[PDB]
Amino acid sequence: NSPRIVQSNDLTEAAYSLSRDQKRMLYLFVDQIRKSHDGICEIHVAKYAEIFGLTSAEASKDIRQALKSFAGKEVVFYYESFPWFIKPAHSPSRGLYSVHINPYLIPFFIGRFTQFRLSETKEITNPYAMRLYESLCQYRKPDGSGIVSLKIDWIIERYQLPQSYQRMPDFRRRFLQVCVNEINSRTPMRLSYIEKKKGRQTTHIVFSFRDI
DNA sequence: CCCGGACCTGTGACAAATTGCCCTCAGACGG
DNA sequence: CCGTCTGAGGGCAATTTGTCACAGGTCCGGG
Ligand SMILES: [Mg+2]
Ligand SMILES: [Mg+2]
Ligand SMILES: [Mg+2]
Ligand SMILES: [Mg+2]
Ligand SMILES: [Mg+2]
Ligand SMILES: [Mg+2]
Repeated sequence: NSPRIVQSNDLTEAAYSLSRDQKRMLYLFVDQIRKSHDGICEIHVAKYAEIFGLTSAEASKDIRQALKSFAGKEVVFYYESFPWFIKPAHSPSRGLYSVHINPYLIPFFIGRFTQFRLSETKEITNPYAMRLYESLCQYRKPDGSGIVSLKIDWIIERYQLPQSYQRMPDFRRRFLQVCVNEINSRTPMRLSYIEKKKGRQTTHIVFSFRDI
């Protein structure tokens, strides 16, 4: 009943490492850009706080640190690499931020597409669970269900999981179980899965889901 | 044969990072 | 001018995320 995010599958499937707060800002950029090619977006502290139920102070802290942490971050489309920002962010007015997204990213944002309402993701905390929920939406049916098999090496490459999750028991305990639990507790989706094996190695995860 | 070895699992510890909270004080504005 | 609503700073303890040692399973093959 809330803003409807839509994005090219190329972003859903891109390789990058962003925090929760950065991904939150990124949804509004994609929304602003889409409602129109200069790459200039803006974020208001007082509106961000209302959208995500934060105080003005903690809103200010999240934006500021998110913004300075974009520096040096890059995005790869499988491959081709780009910087997100081509100028530091800056504040012309108190409570207002202005940002310069790489105009070469515009066609990767708007294209074979993914869509969800912002209320679906705004309570998720772990950013890897946000990645997972975006990739499942890419396969959702009008009625709200789907089934998809994701390869483990591709999950590790695209979501840029940290090195110790290449050991399968650590992958299970700290990524897979936590993110399925968040989705089931924080979104209107109800998710289950099963592991596919080849010899002793586990190679894919097969996800099934329906809507509440 | 049958050991050492190369694989695989899960769990207990600890280290590093993130969470929502709390308090201070100056900016912008309007009555 | 000043009182109030903001937000830009400085911090906190409680949880979560990231890493690795060690117990305990299987199957393989040469000396
Ligand atoms: Mg992280
Ligand atoms: Mg925060
Ligand atoms: Mg023995
Ligand atoms: Mg093996
Ligand atoms: Mg025992
Ligand atoms: Mg043994």
